[PDB]
Amino acid sequence: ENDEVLLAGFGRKGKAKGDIPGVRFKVVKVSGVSLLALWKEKKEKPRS
Amino acid sequence: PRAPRTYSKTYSTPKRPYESSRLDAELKLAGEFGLKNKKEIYRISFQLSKIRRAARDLLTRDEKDPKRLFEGNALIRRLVRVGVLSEDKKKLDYVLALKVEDFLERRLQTQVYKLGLAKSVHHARVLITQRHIAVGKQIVNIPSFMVRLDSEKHIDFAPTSPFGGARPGRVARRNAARKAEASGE
Amino acid sequence: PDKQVSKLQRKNKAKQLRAQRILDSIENRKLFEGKNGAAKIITIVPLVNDLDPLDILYKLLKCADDEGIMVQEVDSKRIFNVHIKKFKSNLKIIIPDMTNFLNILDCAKVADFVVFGLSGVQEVDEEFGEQIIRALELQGIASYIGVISNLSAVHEKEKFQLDVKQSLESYFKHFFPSEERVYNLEKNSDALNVLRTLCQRLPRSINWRDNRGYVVADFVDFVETSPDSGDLVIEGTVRGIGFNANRLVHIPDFGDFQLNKIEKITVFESNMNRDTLDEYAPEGTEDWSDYDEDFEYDGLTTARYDDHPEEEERQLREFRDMEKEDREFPDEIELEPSESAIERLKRYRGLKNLYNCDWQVDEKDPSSPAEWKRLLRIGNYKNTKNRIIKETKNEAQAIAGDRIRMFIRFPKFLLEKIQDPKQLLFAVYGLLLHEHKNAVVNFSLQRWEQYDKPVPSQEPIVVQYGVRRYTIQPLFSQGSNSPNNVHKYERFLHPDTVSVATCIAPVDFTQSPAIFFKPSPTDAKNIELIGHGTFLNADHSRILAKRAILTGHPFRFHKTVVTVRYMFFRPEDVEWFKSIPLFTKSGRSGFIKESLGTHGYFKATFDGKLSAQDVVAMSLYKRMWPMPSLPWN
RNA sequence: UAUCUGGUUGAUCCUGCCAGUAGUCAUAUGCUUGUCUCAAAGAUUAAGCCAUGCAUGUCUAAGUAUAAGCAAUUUAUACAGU
RNA sequence: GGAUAGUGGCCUACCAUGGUUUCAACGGGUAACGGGGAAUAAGGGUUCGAUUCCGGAGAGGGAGCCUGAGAAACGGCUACCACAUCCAAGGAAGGCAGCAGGCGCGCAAAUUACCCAAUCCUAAUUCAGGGAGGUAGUGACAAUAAAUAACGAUACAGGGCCC
RNA sequence: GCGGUAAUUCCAGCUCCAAUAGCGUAUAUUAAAGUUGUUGCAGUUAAAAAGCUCGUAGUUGAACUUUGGGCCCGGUUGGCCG
RNA sequence: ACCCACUCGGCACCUUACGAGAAAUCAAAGUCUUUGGGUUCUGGGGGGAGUAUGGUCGCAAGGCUGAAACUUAAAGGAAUUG
RNA sequence: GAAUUUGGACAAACUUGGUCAUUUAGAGGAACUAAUUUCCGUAGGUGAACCUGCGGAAGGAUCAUUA
Repeated sequence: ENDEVLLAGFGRKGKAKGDIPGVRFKVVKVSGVSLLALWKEKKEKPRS
Repeated sequence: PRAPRTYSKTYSTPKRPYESSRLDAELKLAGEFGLKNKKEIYRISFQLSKIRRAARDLLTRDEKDPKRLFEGNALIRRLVRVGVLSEDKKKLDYVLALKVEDFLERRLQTQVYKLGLAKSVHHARVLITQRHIAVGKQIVNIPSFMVRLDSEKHIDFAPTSPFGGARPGRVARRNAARKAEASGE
Repeated sequence: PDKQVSKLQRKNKAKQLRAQRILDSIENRKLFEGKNGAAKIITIVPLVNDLDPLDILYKLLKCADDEGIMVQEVDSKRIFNVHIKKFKSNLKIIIPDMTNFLNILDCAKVADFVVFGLSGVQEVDEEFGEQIIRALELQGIASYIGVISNLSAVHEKEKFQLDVKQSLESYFKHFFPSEERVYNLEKNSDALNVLRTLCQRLPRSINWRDNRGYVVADFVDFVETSPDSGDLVIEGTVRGIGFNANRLVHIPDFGDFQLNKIEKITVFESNMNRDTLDEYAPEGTEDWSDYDEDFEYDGLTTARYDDHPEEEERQLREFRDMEKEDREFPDEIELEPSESAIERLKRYRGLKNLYNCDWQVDEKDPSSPAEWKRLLRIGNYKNTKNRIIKETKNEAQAIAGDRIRMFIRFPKFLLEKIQDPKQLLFAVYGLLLHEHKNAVVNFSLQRWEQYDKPVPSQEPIVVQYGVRRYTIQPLFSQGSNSPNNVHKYERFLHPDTVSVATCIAPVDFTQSPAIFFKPSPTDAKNIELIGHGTFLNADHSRILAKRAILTGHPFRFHKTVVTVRYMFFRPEDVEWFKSIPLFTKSGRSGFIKESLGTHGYFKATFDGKLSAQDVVAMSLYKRMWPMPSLPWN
């Protein structure tokens, strides 16, 4: 909670990735540290 | 601020990306002509696309017309001097019938193999990008050269850069000195 | 009714939304700006053993063009109330010692910037320096700036001097990649940008750190008013959300305290409503909260079902062995056939499924702590802490950026650990309403990056959540979301996937990050770090179930189904454990039936098809109970 | 450089849209990143506020010099080079 | 008639009742400076153009004006409004949408560097000056070319097949 | 859509592909789109013919007015003629 | 008044399938990819909704005009089959 | 030839009213979400899928008899 996420849409102009009822944006970067790289363990995420 | 430098990209990506004919048919070209990317084929498709466009517009024009005669003869003559088009087919109806193996016939990478003393078509390319081969007074280190059919009687090893003379290099220096001389103490 | 609301040009008049934001942007920056009511806090940490970071302040204050180079002599102060003329800012620069690792972690637990020294010559210390970056980085950094400071950034290398910059930028991004470049302090405007960035960039907030008022003490003194206790005098700048007299207050390595009065530089004492230095104790308020659930020895059948130095290293090899086998066959207790499996399994309760069944929350336990009723019960934890922070806003007498002489009730027992506030950092953290008193909490452990040694489930681990630090023998469980909130106990801890600890400790109301470690007094720096994690919530109803699996073999098939080899020993083992169903490894269910036991054999019944040279396993579940905890100083 | 392929049904032929595909001197972002030639770069939100420094000065044989300036005085206390 | 450098409702006096419109007036909106252009390539179009050139407009917001051939000039002034600076409190002082920097803002953009050597511009002028301009720094905005391996021997399986 | 359990789709390990110092995602836009239609749509039944007629602007609106024949001049193309 | 032949206009049947069409079917729904006689109106996936709001006409009931945020992977047409 | 000074156009701007739209703390309210025969038009009626009156359509399943 109370972090700094960067959003972008899914790729449908809004609505869904699939079954998801009313969620349209995915998170790309937390705290400037790029969820792809964290998920692949390439950087680290400092707190705030 | 000074005039903008004009620039324009060369290759043209294909429209259908996974097409089982094209993916395989390109790679035979990659084999025989020794190209590092499919982009190196695409550039040739683009050059051919501009000659087929420029030729295709002139066929909508009439014979005995100065634009077709002039721009036509300049097109044809420019393709004859690079050896893509053969000699008997100076018609401009034929320059649509060209294909990619005619431009790739004339890369210097293959001109060195077809020429002789480069045994392979990969060994030829390595001879190019490693500064060995030349065209004339000039060294060429870039494969996609389009040898212009008058320069075929001039391609050789360079004056410098062994295989051509005056030095053995690096590795023959370390052998002949720092092993064979190293037998002397 | 009227709903045109279209075709407007006064949209430009929605610049008033741009004036509210600029107005709040200035109202952010009243606190840090001026020679009056302002201070920044800066810490210089060398990530090598080298450098002696005095010189970092030397290189960094050449670009003040002032007389602030007169302070920072060979005279050792370590906290500097430096004002800079050139940026109208006043800084509190701290350097902690390189020996005390906890000094380092408790420094940036106060700071606003953490300037990291690096080196061109000597590599970053793997076992000390990297651990500094990780540990600060997991406790929460306000802000952070990189620095190369070696002369041998040039003096080694006329070999196109920069390229070490790619190694240290590239190295330095791998922890926190919000930093593009690492600044050199051996050139002018580079050092200037460091100084600018210290002076006028805002530091971000840390939520637990700013939802509690806190000061940095500039002067400490003690006043006798009692013959053992007394009063303190602590002068400093309030930077958190603030203070009220009725709260407690906390000091690291001293514990919780209760302040008496607060001077403002209007004075408030502390009236009736102040809280105390206990848990929710009261020694007769337990048995007003009466309970029911009894698992007696009534019924000699019918288990509870409700039908539907080198010796410690040998202990380390024992822990590695028990976790090694406890990986492969988990929860599989191996019965001694000589001894009766009834006395061992008296308190256990068998279940169809953990997730589906329901326990009444406690029981007539008596292996619980008797202080179970001496615990604060919480409703919705979200609807607790937003309310408490709401009362902290509305009742904060001390606005931040105010100078306060502070009056703390304090024993003369504890003056002998006090140092002067120059060579170290006596700094005082406020608390909230119920943040002193005990309830059942939950953390969320995850292992450290290098770490691979096994961690058993009730060995003691020091937990630093927020500021306070306790000695905790935890209770581990995997994270899952059962509706009954009943989860499977772990006997050891997983290789990677984030689990949940559980213990009794007093509550946090801010969900601070936590670092988990054991003290390593014989070893290197004073701690072997184990893990990091986050205070999840305070749940008393988090029921961990100890799983014990009894395992048997079949002998002869095709008849009913199956018999028993190793499962049981006596026909006494029938009556307890044969209303409880039974599972197998993509197979059948339920109801072993009696036979002989005189050698060993119990002719089972089942529901399904496949049986071969296989195993057969049942289960019994027991609640685990939390252990109470102590502080660590 | 004049191309379509999946989704509605028990199966069909359709209207039909959804999704896929390719370009973008259209920006952003993520991960990587060795060579050369070339090169944009606070436009979008905020024509919002600005610390400091700098961006507009100018002389010939040829407007006016008693500088109490400098040089050799040197053709000359009428001046007379700079 | 006045006024203007000058035609002109540009303005005053008197007089007349006209002028534009569904071939779309007028009003509203534009996340609209206009073009030359750009992207997409069967043809025909659609979408974009703040941005290297030309043209306009503005220098915090409006207004006024001096001086000059040329300014409604802001690296000129005057007042008011909104901001904001030093002050000994009497007063004094200012406008980066030049360049480099900041701070906010944001999804989003670099150096408080070197130099007049080119390009050209200004003056009494080959000489002085010019963040106009150039050079370097940063820069995966976009483009072009293109390294990360080439060849032998021996031996096993071949596909050939040398005569 | 794959996986209520012998996972072609989840998790890894090999192996393979595609592009290649580049590649991937968001957003916009163009193509694909003959789903904007002038070229070029569709209106019985799938969305669509206005309840009918009159009627101004608009758009469109039958045919017809010296045709043919001589007569040289007169540049090109093509050829045995070369 | 019939009966026969012929013709002009009208309401329809019926038959081919020449063409059309997705098909049922159609002398027009034909002469439209061999894609242009003249002209008016309407539609551009389905719900949200003929609702909200604004005018406007009506004594009233109401009629005319008529969105969007939003949500959705179908909704729909013709025809065959146990 | 300075301060000052009458009238004039150019006029920034101020103060009051009314009026409109918009941010803004905002005491409160109001609600808000989560633990079968087919029709059309129209009029009236019932807790409700609905029923009834008038006119209209099939978007609905013509065998026999006319020598």
